[PDB]
Amino acid sequence: SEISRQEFQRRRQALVEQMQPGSAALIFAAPEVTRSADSEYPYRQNSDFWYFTGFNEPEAVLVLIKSDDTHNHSVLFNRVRDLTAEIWFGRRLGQDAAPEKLGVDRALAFSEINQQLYQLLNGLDVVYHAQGEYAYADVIVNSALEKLRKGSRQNLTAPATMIDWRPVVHEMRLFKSPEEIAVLRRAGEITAMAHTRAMEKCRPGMFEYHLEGEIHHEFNRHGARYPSYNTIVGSGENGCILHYTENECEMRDGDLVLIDAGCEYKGYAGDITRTFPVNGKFTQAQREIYDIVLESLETSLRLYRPGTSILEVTGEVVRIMVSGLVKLGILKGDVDELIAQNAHRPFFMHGLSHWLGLDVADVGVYGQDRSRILEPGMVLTVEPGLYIAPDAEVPEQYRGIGIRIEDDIVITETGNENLTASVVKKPEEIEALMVAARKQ
Amino acid sequence: SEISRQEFQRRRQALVEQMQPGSAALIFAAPEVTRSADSEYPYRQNSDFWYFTGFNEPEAVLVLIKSDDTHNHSVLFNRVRDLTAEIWFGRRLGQDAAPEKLGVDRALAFSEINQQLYQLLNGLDVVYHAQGEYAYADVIVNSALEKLRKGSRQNLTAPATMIDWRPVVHEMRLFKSPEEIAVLRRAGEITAMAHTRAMEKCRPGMFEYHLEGEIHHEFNRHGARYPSYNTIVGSGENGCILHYTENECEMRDGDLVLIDAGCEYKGYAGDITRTFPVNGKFTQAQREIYDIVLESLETSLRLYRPGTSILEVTGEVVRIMVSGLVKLGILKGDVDELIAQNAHRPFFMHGLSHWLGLDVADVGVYGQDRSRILEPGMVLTVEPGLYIAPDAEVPEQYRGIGIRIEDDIVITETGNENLTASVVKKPEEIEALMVAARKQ
Amino acid sequence: SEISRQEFQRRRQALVEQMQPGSAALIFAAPEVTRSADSEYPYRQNSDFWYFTGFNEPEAVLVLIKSDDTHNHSVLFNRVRDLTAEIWFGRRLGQDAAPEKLGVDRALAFSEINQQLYQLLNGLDVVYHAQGEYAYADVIVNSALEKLRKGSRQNLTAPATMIDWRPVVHEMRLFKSPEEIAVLRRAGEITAMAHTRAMEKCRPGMFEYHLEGEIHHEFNRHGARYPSYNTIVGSGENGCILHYTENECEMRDGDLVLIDAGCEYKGYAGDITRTFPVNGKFTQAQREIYDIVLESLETSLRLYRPGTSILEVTGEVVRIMVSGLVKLGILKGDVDELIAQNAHRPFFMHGLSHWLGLDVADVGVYGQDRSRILEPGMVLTVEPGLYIAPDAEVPEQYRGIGIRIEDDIVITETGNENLTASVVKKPEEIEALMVAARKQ
Amino acid sequence: SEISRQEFQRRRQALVEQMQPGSAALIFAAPEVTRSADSEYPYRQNSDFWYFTGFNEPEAVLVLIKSDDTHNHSVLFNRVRDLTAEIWFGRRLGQDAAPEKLGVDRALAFSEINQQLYQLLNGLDVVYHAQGEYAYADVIVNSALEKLRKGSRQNLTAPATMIDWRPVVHEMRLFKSPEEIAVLRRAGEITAMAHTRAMEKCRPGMFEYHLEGEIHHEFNRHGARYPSYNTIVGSGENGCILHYTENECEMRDGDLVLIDAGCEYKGYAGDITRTFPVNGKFTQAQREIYDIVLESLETSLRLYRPGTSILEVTGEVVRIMVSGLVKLGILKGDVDELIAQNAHRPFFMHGLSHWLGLDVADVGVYGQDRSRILEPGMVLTVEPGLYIAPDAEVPEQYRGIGIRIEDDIVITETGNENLTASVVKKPEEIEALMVAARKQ
Ligand SMILES: [Cl-]
Ligand SMILES: [Cl-]
Ligand SMILES: [Cl-]
Ligand SMILES: [Cl-]
Ligand SMILES: [Mn+2]
Ligand SMILES: [Mn+2]
Ligand SMILES: [Mn+2]
Ligand SMILES: [Mn+2]
Ligand SMILES: [Mn+2]
Ligand SMILES: [Mn+2]
Ligand SMILES: [Mn+2]
Ligand SMILES: [Mn+2]
Repeated sequence: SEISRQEFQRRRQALVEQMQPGSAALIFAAPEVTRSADSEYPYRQNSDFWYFTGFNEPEAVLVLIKSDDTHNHSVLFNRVRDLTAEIWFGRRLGQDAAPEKLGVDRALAFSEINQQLYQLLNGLDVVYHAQGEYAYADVIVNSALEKLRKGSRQNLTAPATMIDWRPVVHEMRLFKSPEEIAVLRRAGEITAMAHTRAMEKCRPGMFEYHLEGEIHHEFNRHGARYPSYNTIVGSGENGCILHYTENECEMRDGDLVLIDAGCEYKGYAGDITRTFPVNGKFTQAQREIYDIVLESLETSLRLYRPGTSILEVTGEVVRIMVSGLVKLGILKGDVDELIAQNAHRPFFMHGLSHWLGLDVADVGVYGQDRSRILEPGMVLTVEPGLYIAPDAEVPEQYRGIGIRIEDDIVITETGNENLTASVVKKPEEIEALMVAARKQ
Repeated sequence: SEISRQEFQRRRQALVEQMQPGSAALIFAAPEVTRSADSEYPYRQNSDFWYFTGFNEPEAVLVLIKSDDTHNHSVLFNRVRDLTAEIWFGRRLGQDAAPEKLGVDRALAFSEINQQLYQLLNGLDVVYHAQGEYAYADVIVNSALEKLRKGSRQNLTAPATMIDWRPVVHEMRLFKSPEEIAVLRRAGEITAMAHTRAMEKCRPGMFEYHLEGEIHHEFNRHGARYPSYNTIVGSGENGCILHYTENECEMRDGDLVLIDAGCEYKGYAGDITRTFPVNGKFTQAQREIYDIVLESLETSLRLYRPGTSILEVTGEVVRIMVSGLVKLGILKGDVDELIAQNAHRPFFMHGLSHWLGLDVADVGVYGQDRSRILEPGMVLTVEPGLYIAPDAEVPEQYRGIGIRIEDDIVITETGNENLTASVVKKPEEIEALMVAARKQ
Repeated sequence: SEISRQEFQRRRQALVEQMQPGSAALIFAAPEVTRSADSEYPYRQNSDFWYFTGFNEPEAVLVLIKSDDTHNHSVLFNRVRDLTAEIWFGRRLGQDAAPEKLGVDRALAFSEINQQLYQLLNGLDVVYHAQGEYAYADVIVNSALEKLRKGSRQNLTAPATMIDWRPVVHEMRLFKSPEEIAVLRRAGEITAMAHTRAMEKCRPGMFEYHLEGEIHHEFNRHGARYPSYNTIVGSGENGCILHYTENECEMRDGDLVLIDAGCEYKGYAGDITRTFPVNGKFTQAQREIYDIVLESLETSLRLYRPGTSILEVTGEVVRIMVSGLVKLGILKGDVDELIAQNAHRPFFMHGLSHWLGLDVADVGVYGQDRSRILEPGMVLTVEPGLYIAPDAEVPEQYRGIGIRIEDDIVITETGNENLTASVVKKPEEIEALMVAARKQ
Repeated sequence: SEISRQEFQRRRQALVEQMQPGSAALIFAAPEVTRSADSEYPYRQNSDFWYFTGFNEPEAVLVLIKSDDTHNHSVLFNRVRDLTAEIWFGRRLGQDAAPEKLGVDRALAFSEINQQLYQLLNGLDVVYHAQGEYAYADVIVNSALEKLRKGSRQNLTAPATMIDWRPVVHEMRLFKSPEEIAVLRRAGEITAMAHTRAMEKCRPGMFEYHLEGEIHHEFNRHGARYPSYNTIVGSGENGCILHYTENECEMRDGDLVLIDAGCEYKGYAGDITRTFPVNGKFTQAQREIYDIVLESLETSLRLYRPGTSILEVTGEVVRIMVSGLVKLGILKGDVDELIAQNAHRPFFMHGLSHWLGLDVADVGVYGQDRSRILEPGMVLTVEPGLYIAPDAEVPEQYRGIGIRIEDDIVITETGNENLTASVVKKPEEIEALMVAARKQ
């Protein structure tokens, strides 16, 4: 599953539909990024630029011109064909091939952007520009507008109105097409296979980074070359650090390991967390905490649907957590009073859910306290956790346990679809999986 | 093998030895780098900062103060301990533990750098600063000097002399310690194992990126989490693109595949290229080009020693290449005249060798045309190649063949040591390896 | 005559009337400007900021908030009262006194602008900001918007729309109130007195700068402390340089002197040019050129009225000039053909008229080729000139003559009012004035 | 008196003498400065650039190249001749005429600076650059060094050492040549004539700015077109504000007026303060304060000589002030104890002396607490004052009196020469001068 040229075109048209007549929208590619000295990190296109193009080159700018309510057209600035640069560094789309390949009306050399952009903006009323997104983009836009402002003797005029297109575009991204959902479904499947693999490979004495290796290899084999975020493999006390990415420790017999890892497939993020015993068997204490987190996730999966909210479902999770922690003696007091005091917060200190898409922590308005009413097409994670610090004032057997369990879902007309349920999470199923692997 | 605290300390002392009395050297950590939106790329420390610290955090600055010819001391600015930031994002060394851990005299919070740096520079004659390396560093240094310049009424004075320490430090890095050579030897071994694996796994129908996956997994399993540069897997015509990193094509029965890949192990780069038949058997045409590149490499490995140069060895390679290309009818004319015309350049268009170390294309002065006389302790690659474009005006059977073969060596008292000879390169040995793998 | 608090308030209200509901307009003061080292030039307030405040301090920002269509209010950020800074550098208005003094609703310390501005913009739909006017202003505005964009978890939201208020405000400035016209009338009178003085003082052997001295002294004595632009005193060949401000030469018996000088009175510019003989008597050649320029000015003054344009009146001037130059043998050919060839341009190379107000070359849209139809309330200069270079291919007696004659006018319902006719320009009147002065 | 080409050349050579072999010094002109919109302030050349050139254009850079200990040469970058730009804006020196006019070896177009500067710096060991003086200069220098650093394949090398030339040049400026002293002597005479004029013109009912007008006119008539700093005319309570420049008040019968004003003559500053009765007669209270300030100045003028210091002479002044204030009941207690408590500071809160030269507050190292030992050739002001605030807790008759009296001196072998004693300061002489003027 992928996103095709015609869909990128529909998206451009949908933006144009929302634009004022006599306007242009400017969407800039990501800069290349230094890793060390003359070596660069593998290129990652800006998500918004990608959303409108599927074009994976730097030094590119998409310009959507809405001349009036019936007439509009698109211009791409992109790197020129150049035999020598291409022999050295890779093929470039160039100007001749871009209109057919991408479905844009015209293509111009990026080297000419300062000579040409002001001409495209001249006489327009509105420019849509994500001011502050990139310095290099701001320089180009500001220079063009300055030429126009100062060019009255050449009969030039600048658009006086600049609108940030990010709110409009991010609202677009928040609601996935069926094609996007298909891509995300595949990202979920790939990511789940990687997590299953990690559980089947994990043995005491392996390093945390070994599981990262297994996961990344599995992503790659299905054509997801890169993770969507830096893989977290937190064993023992490291599981209590939320974005632990050092992954440097030897995994101990008797500890849990928390793996938060997700692929990037055709630009879209998977995002799964599973926590499991390094030795394949939960201790009683580990199981007692695990059961609370799992009940939290299972209840959330039953509840998530159009018409509820992240805030509302979070309330149910908080009650499950406080109730369970009281039962174990980690919290003490009346459940309702403890809920009113947000007494869970030392142990569950992050959000239950974030949007998911071209970014793992995806764009889109949540509403105050994530109260926005859910609707079909929204894609989000569900990631309850409990983290009991090594020095927590709690019964000793619970100290140093960090557990999170995370699935990716899409809101549907009738509830939700779980994209990541193909990797097990019931503790008996985790144990069975690991027992079977450990016998081989 | 690794680099220890005491070696980082020796390096600091060696720099101090070269500094003027009444001076301070300022060495800044790399900034964190955005991948997309709120996600960052895995952190890569600045090589020079790493060279003097082995410290893998951002927002850190090493200050070496040489008060006079006998008295000197070190101050580290680094991120403070903070419970909440650490629960979220990972452990921090902090100020209390840094002096013992890193072997620095004093540690201060990075948040206080603007309040403290000018006080350390006050009254000194010279500041050593890599101006232009990082914007954030320049801002900090310029602000401190400005406070001093403008602070005469507070009895403050700025050092009037600013010296770029990069030439001195890069000359240090150019000559490896035995401990560095041991690390590089391990990087070579790890990298060679990965290349052997790629040859043993490669089958027609696999994608180029599948071999990247095998390689990266092998790096990881030996504790080299990241590659030292973006992996190149160029099959068929893609082999004729030097830094081809798309790795997106299905590998065809009958094509060669060129793999240029290297691990990063304790900060140090491996860097190997092997080219081999996708189907395990060189065609006659492929073998004829391969033999010339291999002879070029083998001769270079015999010749590299103290007292010669990259330029001198390159001359021998150019003769081998021109001679071989004349024999095959790719070039036509007198060998000596063709050499004088640099007639090889359409087919071998890059350098034979680069320095290797904390950066894959390592720091250090080459001399004009890479004429610098080689000495023991220098580490460099040897990477002849021939690239015959799909549309080259040559006998048709050679079109679309890209071959490079690359080893990493260290110059010794008696010649050189090859760090990467544990992955095969003789064509009969490549074929034997692949035949054996293909039977399993 | 001056501009009062109530008028500044009317202007603010007129801007608010044009703003969208749910918006704020930000108007920034001019920065102080270095002359040399620690000395600054005399402060000149930004014209737009002045237009809305009459407030002559730096580090000030006017914020007009239009909450909805009935409710609006104003906030001034300005420098705090500070005993020590004031003993040293001068009195400051401060926050307590500003609301009554300026007629703003609230005043806050400029030192708090970053802590407060984002709070004022939070939740608004539109921000009006002159992007690119001042770097320091852009930094403040961009920082506020960034805080809002990134502050969703604190329930903050940025206005997505930024509108340049300069076109609206400049259109306001283009049409003067009766009170503005009274101020400009006084500026014209002061400026005319200065020019009369220069003619009465001028003698061969005086330096060009001596006339500058007389002029500036006259401005000062009427309470116009500063000129509105750098005074031009171009004698002989220097008269052929349009913005000659060196004023360094000894004025020669037999040369003309061209003086272009204007006061700044309560923020408003006078702008007069007179050219006259250094020795009090035009030569025949000087008179012949002078007569053409004077006829050009006199005709323009008869013609300027509502319903014509600068372009239209310029056409009449071009015919007068070409006709006169043909008569003298400076141009050769058919007048209509010469007009069609713009043959006047080597000798009259600048515009006939510019707008006049808070800036000497005042703000406001001219239309293509200055074709905008004139309306009552517009204020403009009328400044024909002829400049015959020392090496021009013309009858020798005309070489090195530079003549311009410039008056300031206001368009009225019935034509125009000349604000600067109280300094003579008829050649016989110039000669009479100078003869009378030279006898004293 | 002026500074000639040969002296500018001697200065360049004196700098070169102090430079390391294999180095270049870069001295940049001041940028033009906006007053409002398209109008600029009158150009003021950077003092250091002026010191080495006497060249009054922007977009100019002096480059002094010291190839080795015997060979050196100079290159000027400056604006090209351009007929059209010159007709519009003024004559330019250009490249052809600059070598002879300025005594530099070569001149190049400023438009070519980026193409040429790196070529001049290539292979040098040291660059002398005033980092942070001007943004535009830093951009040019940083760009050149970056080209060199990155140009090893083009056999380019950057100087690794950057030295701020300001300390060396400012030490040069601190010691005046006889020719500089002659210019400063004339500046003192011009400035004194202006102050005499102000005293002779002052009448109750005139505005403070009227005296500014008289002063500026007098500067101009002697060929000092501009003041060296913004003129201060502080009458009554305004005299208690140190840099009062509003000069907006009507001068009252019975008040003092303090005038601090100085011309700029051939780049050099005069700097005189005189305080006198608006009505020509000191009141008893005014005289009592005046006498203390005058005794302070007269004693300072007797004492200033080689071998003492500003700090030492200040001690004598503090004793005079404390003694006098005790006598009048403004201070109460033991004189020595009051001195130890710095009890004078509420009334005399500024320094007695600053260096004087191309800047009014001239460059040069003062030493801690201005303790540097004075030597012949140093030029400084002597400016005791007493300022009794309107609300001071002192006998009522002294409230609102601000008095300063300031002369400019040059340290000589035998003491000092007073450059400004030609304007009176003894109270009986002030009264006589004013009485005589008031009778006319
Ligand atoms: Cl391009
Ligand atoms: Cl910190
Ligand atoms: Cl403030
Ligand atoms: Cl130029
Ligand atoms: Mn998540
Ligand atoms: Mn996650
Ligand atoms: Mn290599
Ligand atoms: Mn390589
Ligand atoms: Mn004008
Ligand atoms: Mn004018
Ligand atoms: Mn002074
Ligand atoms: Mn003074």
